[PDB]
Amino acid sequence: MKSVITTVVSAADAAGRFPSNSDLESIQGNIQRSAARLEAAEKLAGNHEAVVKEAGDACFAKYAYLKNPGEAGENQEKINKCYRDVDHYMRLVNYCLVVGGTGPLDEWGIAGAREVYRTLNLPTSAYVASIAYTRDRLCVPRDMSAQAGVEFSAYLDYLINALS
Amino acid sequence: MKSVITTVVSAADAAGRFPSNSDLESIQGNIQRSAARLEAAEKLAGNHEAVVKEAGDACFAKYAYLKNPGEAGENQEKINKCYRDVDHYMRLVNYCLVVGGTGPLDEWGIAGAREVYRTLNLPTSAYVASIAYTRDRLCVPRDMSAQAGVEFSAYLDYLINALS
Amino acid sequence: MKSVITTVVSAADAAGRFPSNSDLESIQGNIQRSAARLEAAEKLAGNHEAVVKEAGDACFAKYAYLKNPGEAGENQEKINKCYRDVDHYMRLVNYCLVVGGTGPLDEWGIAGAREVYRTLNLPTSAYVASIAYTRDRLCVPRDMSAQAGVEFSAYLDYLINALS
Amino acid sequence: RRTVSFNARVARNKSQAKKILEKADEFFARSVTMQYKAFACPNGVYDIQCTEGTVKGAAYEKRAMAVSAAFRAKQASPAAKARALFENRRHA
Amino acid sequence: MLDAFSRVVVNSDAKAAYVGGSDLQALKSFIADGNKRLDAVNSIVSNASCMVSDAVSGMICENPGLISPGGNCYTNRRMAACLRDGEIILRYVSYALLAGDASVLEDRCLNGLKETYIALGVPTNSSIRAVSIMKAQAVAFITNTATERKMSFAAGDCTSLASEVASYFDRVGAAIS
Amino acid sequence: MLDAFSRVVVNSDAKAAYVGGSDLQALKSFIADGNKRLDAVNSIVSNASCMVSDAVSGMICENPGLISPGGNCYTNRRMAACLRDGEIILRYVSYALLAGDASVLEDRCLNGLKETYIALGVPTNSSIRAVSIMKAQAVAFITNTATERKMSFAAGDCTSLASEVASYFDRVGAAIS
Amino acid sequence: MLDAFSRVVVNSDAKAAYVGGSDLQALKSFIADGNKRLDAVNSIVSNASCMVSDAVSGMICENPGLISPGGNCYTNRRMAACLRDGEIILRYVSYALLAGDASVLEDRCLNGLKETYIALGVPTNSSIRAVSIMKAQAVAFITNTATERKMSFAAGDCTSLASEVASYFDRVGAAIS
Amino acid sequence: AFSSIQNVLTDAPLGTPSAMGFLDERTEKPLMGPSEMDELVYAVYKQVFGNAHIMESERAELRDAESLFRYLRDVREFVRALAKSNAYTSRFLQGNQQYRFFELNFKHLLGRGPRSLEEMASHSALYAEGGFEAVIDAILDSDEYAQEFGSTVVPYCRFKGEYPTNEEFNRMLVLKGANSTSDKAGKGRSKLCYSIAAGCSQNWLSMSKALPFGTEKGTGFNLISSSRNPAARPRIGTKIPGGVVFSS
Ligand SMILES: *C(=C)C1=C(C)[C@@H](Cc2[nH]c(/C=C3N=C(/C=C4\NC(=O)[C@H](C)[C@H]4[C@@H](*)C)C(C)=C\3CCC(=O)O)c(CCC(=O)O)c2C)NC1=O
Ligand SMILES: *[C@@H](C)[C@H]1/C(=C/C2=NC(=C\c3[nH]c(C[C@H]4NC(=O)C(C=C)=C4C)c(C)c3CCC(=O)O)/C(CCC(=O)O)=C2C)NC(=O)[C@@H]1C
Ligand SMILES: *[C@@H](C)[C@H]1/C(=C/C2=NC(=C\c3[nH]c(C[C@H]4NC(=O)C(C=C)=C4C)c(C)c3CCC(=O)O)/C(CCC(=O)O)=C2C)NC(=O)[C@@H]1C
Ligand SMILES: *[C@@H](C)[C@H]1/C(=C/C2=NC(=C\c3[nH]c(C[C@H]4NC(=O)C(C=C)=C4C)c(C)c3CCC(=O)O)/C(CCC(=O)O)=C2C)NC(=O)[C@@H]1C
Ligand SMILES: *[C@H](C)[C@H]1/C(=C/C2=NC(=C\c3[nH]c(C[C@H]4NC(=O)C(C=C)=C4C)c(C)c3CCC(=O)O)/C(CCC(=O)O)=C2C)NC(=O)[C@@H]1C
Ligand SMILES: *[C@H](C)[C@H]1/C(=C/C2=NC(=C\c3[nH]c(C[C@H]4NC(=O)C(C=C)=C4C)c(C)c3CCC(=O)O)/C(CCC(=O)O)=C2C)NC(=O)[C@@H]1C
Ligand SMILES: *[C@H](C)[C@H]1/C(=C/C2=NC(=C\c3[nH]c(C[C@H]4NC(=O)C(C=C)=C4C)c(C)c3CCC(=O)O)/C(CCC(=O)O)=C2C)NC(=O)[C@@H]1C
Ligand SMILES: *[C@H](C)[C@H]1/C(=C/C2=NC(=C\c3[nH]c(C[C@H]4NC(=O)C(C=C)=C4C)c(C)c3CCC(=O)O)/C(CCC(=O)O)=C2C)NC(=O)[C@@H]1C
Ligand SMILES: *[C@H](C)[C@H]1/C(=C/C2=NC(=C\c3[nH]c(C[C@H]4NC(=O)C(C=C)=C4C)c(C)c3CCC(=O)O)/C(CCC(=O)O)=C2C)NC(=O)[C@@H]1C
Ligand SMILES: C=CC1=C(C)[C@@H](Cc2[nH]c(/C=C3N=C(/C=C4\NC(=O)[C@H](C)[C@H]4CC)C(C)=C\3CCC(=O)O)c(CCC(=O)O)c2C)NC1=O
Ligand SMILES: C=CC1=C(C)[C@@H](Cc2[nH]c(/C=C3N=C(/C=C4\NC(=O)[C@H](C)[C@H]4CC)C(C)=C\3CCC(=O)O)c(CCC(=O)O)c2C)NC1=O
Ligand SMILES: C=CC1=C(C)[C@@H](Cc2[nH]c(/C=C3N=C(/C=C4\NC(=O)[C@H](C)[C@H]4CC)C(C)=C\3CCC(=O)O)c(CCC(=O)O)c2C)NC1=O
Ligand SMILES: C=CC1=C(C)[C@@H](Cc2[nH]c(/C=C3N=C(/C=C4\NC(=O)[C@H](C)[C@H]4CC)C(C)=C\3CCC(=O)O)c(CCC(=O)O)c2C)NC1=O
Ligand SMILES: C=CC1=C(C)[C@@H](Cc2[nH]c(/C=C3N=C(/C=C4\NC(=O)[C@H](C)[C@H]4CC)C(C)=C\3CCC(=O)O)c(CCC(=O)O)c2C)NC1=O
Repeated sequence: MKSVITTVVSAADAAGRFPSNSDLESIQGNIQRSAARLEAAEKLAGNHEAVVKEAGDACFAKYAYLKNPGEAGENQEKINKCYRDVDHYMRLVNYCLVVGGTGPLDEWGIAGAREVYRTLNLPTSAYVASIAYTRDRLCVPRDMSAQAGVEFSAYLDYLINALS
Repeated sequence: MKSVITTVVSAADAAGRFPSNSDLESIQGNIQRSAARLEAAEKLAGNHEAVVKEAGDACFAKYAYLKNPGEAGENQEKINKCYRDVDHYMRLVNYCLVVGGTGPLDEWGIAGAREVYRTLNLPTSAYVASIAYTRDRLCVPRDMSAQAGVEFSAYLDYLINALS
Repeated sequence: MKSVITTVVSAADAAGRFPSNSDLESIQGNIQRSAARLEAAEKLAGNHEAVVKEAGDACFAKYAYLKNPGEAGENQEKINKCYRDVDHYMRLVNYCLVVGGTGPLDEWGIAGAREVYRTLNLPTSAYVASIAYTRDRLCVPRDMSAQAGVEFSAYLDYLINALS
Repeated sequence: RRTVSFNARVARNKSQAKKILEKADEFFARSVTMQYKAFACPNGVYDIQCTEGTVKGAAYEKRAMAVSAAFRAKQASPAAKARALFENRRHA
Repeated sequence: MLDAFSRVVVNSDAKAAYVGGSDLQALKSFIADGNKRLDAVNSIVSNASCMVSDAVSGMICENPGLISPGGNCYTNRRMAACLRDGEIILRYVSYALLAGDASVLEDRCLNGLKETYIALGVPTNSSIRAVSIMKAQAVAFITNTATERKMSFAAGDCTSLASEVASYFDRVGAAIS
Repeated sequence: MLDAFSRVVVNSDAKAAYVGGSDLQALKSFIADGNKRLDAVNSIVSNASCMVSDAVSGMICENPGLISPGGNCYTNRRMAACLRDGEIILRYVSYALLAGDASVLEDRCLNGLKETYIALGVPTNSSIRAVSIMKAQAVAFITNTATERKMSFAAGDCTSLASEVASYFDRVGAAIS
Repeated sequence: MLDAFSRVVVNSDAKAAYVGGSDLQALKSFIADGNKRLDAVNSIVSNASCMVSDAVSGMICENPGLISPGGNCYTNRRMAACLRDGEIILRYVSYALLAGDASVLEDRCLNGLKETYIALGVPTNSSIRAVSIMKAQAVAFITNTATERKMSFAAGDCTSLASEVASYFDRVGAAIS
Repeated sequence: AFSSIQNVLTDAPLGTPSAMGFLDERTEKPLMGPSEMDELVYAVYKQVFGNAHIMESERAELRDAESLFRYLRDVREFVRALAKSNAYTSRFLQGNQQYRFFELNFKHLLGRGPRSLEEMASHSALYAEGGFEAVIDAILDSDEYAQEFGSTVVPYCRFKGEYPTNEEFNRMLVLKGANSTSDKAGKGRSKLCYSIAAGCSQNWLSMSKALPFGTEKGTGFNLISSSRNPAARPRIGTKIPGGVVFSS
């Protein structure tokens, strides 16, 4: 799993080395950001079913043709499965804020997803139009902290660059 | 040159990735533990003549047999090469406290030293006794700060361990 | 180039062997079949601008959202690039009838297909909306022979299988 | 990484040859158990001896009791494993 | 590779000198505004998917004979390998903005590149234009003067960080010239 | 290869639970003693070449037939390999103490160690002792109650972290048994 | 590779001759003095660790800029590589003295050595000086005229083995110059 | 066998966690999992293919050898399956000469260059008796591959210090180039071919482009010629007390 602790003890194991002073300096940076990247994950646990309900009904605002037959969401059980695959990502954005790295994003929600979304004829560019709706609707000075904004928006921007 | 920056991007290059949001936390620990390892380094720079004069004759007060015919310090340039080789070592201890990792020690002082000192009959226990003399010469409110003595006496017994 | 002459002499060169009777029995298939697939090579090279005028707008008569601003064909000059890019596929489906294989289709049109359409956000399931119209406009008696309609509709669905 | 503990393609030989001295020993077991049942009921008429069930559909109830009482022969200690080998040999 | 602290060490080891009190006012003033190095390398790699795409697509619109047959990014296998070469160039610049020194850019990227771009027929006069488009886009992300994507920052300047990275894009832009 | 932050999320993907306010108190009680953990890890790795060499030689003086002919630590080739082995075990437990999770020790070191020693004849009755020597020497260097080398610390309580690194030596002595 | 008997039969193979009694009187004296060839090479391999370290440190003595900052015997990293290299050179000239033909020194050790040294930066004038000290201390052990370390031989001249091995040490200087 | 460049100035070699998972009763390996599994696959694709930069529809034909690599975690079996692929013979066999194909097998699968003409001609003796798969499996099932890599690590370019010929280090430095080089830039023709068959050596600037950072890459060149004259007999004399002795 990609974290900030798993890098410095796999780089120590690969050279056969004890954990020296530069490794323990990097754990000290995990204590600094843990007041912001953990506080944003606390906000994305109870208000999660109102940002996932802001996104997908404005995903269909720019993408009107996905309610047409022959495209993806032509019946109601697929739109309710379209609201599942964004609750599957905001649960994974919530996990990688907690562990610090990009581990739950890249090895669960990203790996393999180029080939399922190719074969099953789902457009990736409506996920990009829906994850980025949670970016610009997010403002800092009412909802969350200052450095909780720049950690949450940097993790929405990671899988935007992975899906594109 | 194992540093904190030269390990998190030698792992970002080994998987072909960008600067991750993991690795922007590992330089946030470089901001926190700098002010104990810079202030331990600057104390060593204005006091270095006095600490290697005391460390070098801790070898020769202990080991009087080194002036025998055929031993390590048998003439005056060998005594001058003994005090050079402990002036070199604590210069690298001053370098490791700047870059924050053990990089300048194990590139310039430790790698080769098992093979160099065996061939020239220079004893390892006399090199250890000079460096272990100044490890417990450190007086934690008097000489430097409390946490600044932790950084300075981390690279010292890293060198005592790797030599022994 | 993957065709029947090169595949039997690449495998002969991989084993260090002379061309024996296995190889010569396969180029006899390049005499009995090669009379039929030049009937679609001669048909396509004099007709193609009347094809790609009519093939390309059936994508837009299936997907009219591409001319909206923010999408690909939002101006007239990228409709011309859309009509150009399908004539590359029509010139490469002409070229693969001549050598009788998938040889200049994959290394000139299909290698690098998923990469350059995802960065540019040209959706790959609307490239197949033109060529499935072309596959259903190929009528059996009037356009070409019955065996020529087989080989023309055996390279069209190599491409729409590799585009999904 | 040295010292021939590290090896490959004999490593998939041994997992596909310890079974060849094992499942060609249960072909010995499945057809020497059959050998004395070819003398117990040696014709189509069954004996008084070969009765499993008497009542109640209790043949399933012993089938639940047969397959987990011989599960408790491989579920045995290595001191108890070697007692089953050096002294059942001497009875044979 | 050497970062910005290990550059100062290998200068002083040439003198065999201890790192004194005069060089440490350039390294305490590295870490003083050293939040801003982390607070601006984040605003390259967040937009780095769009940055490589707008780089080479503007390389087409000023040299339109690249997509002619005979041109280098003509077909689909060559347009994909041109797109990932802007990814590798942008990756080793963003290492060097994180490190403070161009040591990892010059040894692991630029060593032997113009030697091999003439060996593959890559037209380097239009590959320079590929670099310098995304040079202009990166220094307006750091300055926060872009039209779209107004990323919220803290108030001050990154006028020296915008020019340190413009020196890094001119190192690759002079290497393949 | 999971650390202690990556244990609470792999207990929560089974429920597909949004990790919120319930289990985040257990990770805020990780970064409370984070500097207490870092002060505890540094004390082992500063004494690690002495911790091994006192342990392996104490195994000889508690079991003097090991250096008889036919013994397992008889010759110089065998004696170097046991010192090599205990330097790996003390390295992997110190990886586990820093991460706070035994999934760096159990996979990279303990997978297949029981079958290797019986294939080489390495007796487990002495290696349960020589692992348990440096188990008791590890809690001396954490709780500062060692006879020599009183290291410099801050005044508080560390008897939870000394018992937590006792449990990693219980994971060693279970697996090699 | 060849030895002193194989060198004769490749000379006769150019003329398709037979190695007869005219050509055999050089080979009948190679076996006649063949005890002294063996008696001379354990005069060298018995003193080979003292011979390398005296020759390398005797080159530092006449050139102290090799151990200043910027010398190519500066750190422990570079000094152990210089000590390894002079042991390799002394190993291959003990093979060549044993065979009686400098084939194996010339293709394995010396072929391509000049290009390694002008790519790594090794000074070749001082490298010739370390070989020329260990040439001079190799003729002292063979003729038993060393100032310490008298070895126990039998009486006679070994003056043609001492100049045969001096020509093997001269090929090392001619190949890196 | 000290080698002052290897774990000092380069990185550490990548690979699987241990070789003790083969002897385990209930596993096959310390199981990595798909974050620390696929970044091992990134270093096998970078090493076996050079920096070829295979596309998504060229990686789609290697799905069967990856899916076996995450079940048997043997690295020797993954390298063997990738060298019999179409993507290995369409890059290194199809448009190249015979000693160009042979000199890249020493680069991609051993991390060294060939030491001899006799070692090189025996690789073409195996081409006559089984084609190119007899060359590839004889490298992989050799003793030199076993006692340097095993099943555990990727076959990397190793600075040994104690090379069996000095010329072996030279051909290793020409074959392995700098970073961001590949194996297609010379148009099919072998780099080391003239120097193997004649017994000469390489060019100093081509070797010193590939040395690691911190190794004085290129100094030491006198401004006269870069190789040796085999026909020259110099006079090298030593001073004794009386005169100068030319022990030639
Ligand atoms: C052989 C006759 C023989 C031994 C060798 C020795 C082995 C042994 N040692 C201990 C106790 C300790 N080891 C410690 C570690 C060190 N001692 C030091 O002074 C330095 C700092 C460091 C490395 C050399 C320490 C501090 C102790 C004392 C107890 C403690 O941990 O504080 C034991 C006891 C283990 C136990 O029974 O709990 C043994 C067996 N003893 C021998 O008999
Ligand atoms: C319209 C029906 C499509 C659509 C088309 C667009 N394609 C654009 C650019 C483009 N197309 C190709 C592939 C083409 N070139 C080749 O050489 C070969 C094979 C031999 C093929 C198939 C490339 C490489 C490019 C980019 C380079 C270029 O423009 O020349 C395009 C312009 C996008 C841009 O600005 O780059 C459009 C609009 N887009 C659609 O949405 C529908 C499906
Ligand atoms: C190891 C000590 C051997 C041994 C070796 C011999 N050395 C011989 C000659 C010799 N040694 C040196 C180096 C020495 N001189 C210096 O000025 C310095 C320091 C700067 C050192 C270390 C030199 C220069 C020479 C002479 C070579 C020359 O003239 O060019 C030697 C020759 C005869 C002799 O002097 O004994 C031998 C045998 N001597 C020993 O007995 C132990 C076994
Ligand atoms: C010149 C280097 C010496 C010196 C040399 C002589 N050595 C003579 C004979 C000799 N040396 C050995 C030992 C040698 N032969 C072996 O087979 C082996 C190892 C397997 C070794 C080390 C032997 C056995 C002999 C032969 C005499 C005997 O058997 O006792 C020798 C006599 C001439 C000859 O018979 O070849 C000479 C002159 N003596 C010197 O004064 C210089 C310093
Ligand atoms: C004093 C504590 C010792 C002692 C030491 C001697 N050291 C001798 C040489 C020496 N020291 C080093 C390591 C040093 N050089 C470096 O460049 C660096 C790092 C930048 C370090 C730490 C080396 C490599 C050498 C050998 C080369 C040289 O002469 O400079 C030395 C002379 C060796 C000889 O006798 O031939 C001595 C005597 N002497 C003592 O008594 C205690 C053990
Ligand atoms: C030491 C306190 C023991 C002891 C140890 C011996 N081990 C020997 C060989 C050996 N040990 C291991 C396991 C080691 N390697 C690893 O990679 C890891 C963890 C990841 C560990 C713990 C292996 C794989 C091997 C085989 C490789 C080799 O032989 O070098 C050994 C030598 C056996 C021999 O010479 O045949 C010894 C003596 N023996 C003892 O008495 C104490 C209890
Ligand atoms: C238990 C083992 C000890 C004890 C431990 C405490 N240590 C405390 C604080 C502390 N330790 C360090 C250095 C540590 N942090 C780092 O970032 C690095 C290396 C990169 C290391 C080695 C620091 C910075 C601190 C914080 C205090 C300060 O800044 O001065 C501590 C205080 C609470 C805490 O912050 O953890 C305790 C209780 N004290 C004991 O009673 C036993 C013997
Ligand atoms: C010492 C007398 C010299 C000197 C030597 C250095 N050599 C360095 C590296 C090196 N040397 C060789 C040649 C050697 N190895 C062989 O295998 C054979 C023949 C069988 C020979 C003669 C090689 C191949 C290498 C590079 C391989 C490696 O070490 O990994 C070296 C290191 C340079 C550096 O750190 O950048 C040094 C210092 N240098 C001197 O100044 C004296 C004169
Ligand atoms: C989908 C229909 C199934 C399912 C499939 C999974 N298979 C997984 C791994 C896997 N599959 C195979 C068989 C296939 N791959 C080959 O290379 C060959 C022979 C050429 C065949 C027939 C193998 C050998 C493997 C192991 C290699 C690997 O680990 O990928 C798999 C992943 C499990 C894992 O990561 O351990 C899945 C999910 N599973 C299902 O539930 C549906 C029914
Ligand atoms: C953690 C994830 C998370 C988000 C992405 C946002 C998203 C978000 N916005 C609103 C809802 C709102 N949010 C705002 C705030 C603003 N509108 C603006 O244009 C200003 C820039 C900004 C002031 C800071 C306002 C004014 C509303 C009410 C109007 C609306 O429906 O948007 C709500 C409904 C409940 C609530 O008000 O919190 C949610 C979930 N909030 C979150 O909790
Ligand atoms: C760069 C790092 C650095 C160090 C590690 C120290 C090392 C050091 N200590 C002392 C010197 C001293 N240090 C002390 C202090 C103490 N002695 C004890 O017995 C107690 C343990 C402790 C009190 C807490 C005393 C009393 C002296 C004088 C005794 C002496 O001459 O060593 C001296 C001689 C100069 C002087 O007298 O001040 C030096 C160089 N100084 C440094 O500049
Ligand atoms: C021939 C066809 C053609 C194109 C494809 C575009 C390509 C293009 N875009 C920009 C210009 C730009 N590109 C970006 C980058 C971005 N902008 C955003 O809104 C995103 C956040 C991000 C990725 C898409 C920005 C911000 C500018 C404006 C200049 C700047 O602010 O740096 C430039 C100017 C670079 C320069 O001056 O050298 C060019 C050539 N222009 C063309 O003429
Ligand atoms: C782990 C990831 C990680 C980050 C992303 C950064 C996040 C970050 N940036 C800044 C802080 C800052 N960032 C800026 C930067 C700017 N303001 C502007 O108006 C300019 C446009 C732009 C220049 C590029 C400035 C000026 C400060 C405050 C001064 C300073 O301390 O540098 C701060 C300090 C808080 C503050 O001072 O307000 C933090 C934590 N740090 C991290 O550890
Ligand atoms: C780490 C260092 C490093 C790099 C910098 C890149 C450099 C690089 N690019 C290419 C390969 C290529 N590079 C380009 C690039 C371009 N052509 C153009 O028209 C544009 C001007 C320009 C970029 C947009 C193209 C088109 C190819 C493909 C050539 C081919 O297919 O043979 C190759 C050959 C790879 C191979 O196929 O084997 C290499 C090494 N790769 C690296 O490994």
